[PDB]
Amino acid sequence: EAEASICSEPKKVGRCKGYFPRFYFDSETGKCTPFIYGGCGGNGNNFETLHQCRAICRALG
Amino acid sequence: IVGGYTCGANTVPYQVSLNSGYHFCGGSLINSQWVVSAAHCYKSGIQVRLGEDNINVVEGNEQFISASKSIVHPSYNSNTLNNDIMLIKLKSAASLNSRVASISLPTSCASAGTQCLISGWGNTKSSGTSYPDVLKCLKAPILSDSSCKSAYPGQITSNMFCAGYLEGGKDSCQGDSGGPVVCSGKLQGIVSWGSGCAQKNKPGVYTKVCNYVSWIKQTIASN
Repeated sequence: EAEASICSEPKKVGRCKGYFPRFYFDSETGKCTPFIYGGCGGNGNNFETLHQCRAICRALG
Repeated sequence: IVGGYTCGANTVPYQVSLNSGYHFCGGSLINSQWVVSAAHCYKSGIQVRLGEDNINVVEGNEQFISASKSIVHPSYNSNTLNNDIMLIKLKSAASLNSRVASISLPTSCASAGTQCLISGWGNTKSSGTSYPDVLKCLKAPILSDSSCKSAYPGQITSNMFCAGYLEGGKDSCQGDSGGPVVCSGKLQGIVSWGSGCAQKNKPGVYTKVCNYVSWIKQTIASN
């Protein structure tokens, strides 16, 4: 079964300048990856834990 | 803070750290029991850390105080970031000393060209991961409303101002949100947003504190 479309969305820090540790699926490296989210205007490719990211988007690389 | 300098221990005694098991936003002490921050920094069970320099090392002179109330502006809009301001009441009044002190609120709005001090523990680079241990500082001028709107078409409200440098290289960044912009000894701005950090023609955008002084006074008076 094909994965959700969110796995294809880009990393989006957004405009806000908070420090919110999150995870996103990097479609270039093919792995769930930590990033610092700003706190507003994010997309669906934005998870609170590594497992939550991996459950939606499994490693390809 | 990108392109700034090490403030020096406790040289910005109104600067606080908001902590949720880690530093996530800054804030400003405006009286012994109240802190001003950004609405997008709202969390439950916030611990306010006062008198900090090195956020990663226990010095012994810090004060940790739990938030008892956190109140965002009733007109805050998370999509446009209009009214990006929040008040945090401390469970107990902070002990005031040379390391923990309140910053005054303005009676009038500051003018373009005024040099201000912006501070925080945010990213010190415009990409990657370059987070400081100690508090960073930046001197930056308020930019004209016209240049702010040109930099961010259709995004600047009457409750925002730009400050910084159109050439890039010097700005606030992720981790600085909620922190102070102080001009002539008055809290004129709150670190809010921008397109990235320290990018050409993309200066930092700040909540216009002079527009909220009356709301602050009444909120304190009713809580």
